Amino acid sequence: EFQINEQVLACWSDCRFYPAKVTAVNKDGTYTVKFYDGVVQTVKHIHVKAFS
Amino acid sequence: EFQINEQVLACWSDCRFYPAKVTAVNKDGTYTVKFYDGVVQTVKHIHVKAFS
Repeated sequence: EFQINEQVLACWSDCRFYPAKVTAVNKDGTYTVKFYDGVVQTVKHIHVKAFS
Repeated sequence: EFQINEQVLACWSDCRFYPAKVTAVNKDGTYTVKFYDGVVQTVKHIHVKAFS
């Protein structure tokens, strides 16, 4: 699992991945993440990738 | 623009496209669409593709 303040690739509405910061790790297996533009999204662990 | 009851490809949380039925065309340039499994989503016109 990725941890708070870590960056990941998260999927946006255009079906592309962009870097997002993990702002919360939830016990249900989701993350809250925030894109560079400040847009927040809740996503399942399986739907984010490592950002390197 | 796609019309009601037409099928399109719409993006889901796994960053893949799947066929969805248009159930409403909104004046703000979005569609309500429904995937085969009955999951409903509102999406911008620019974020769906033709399904053929």
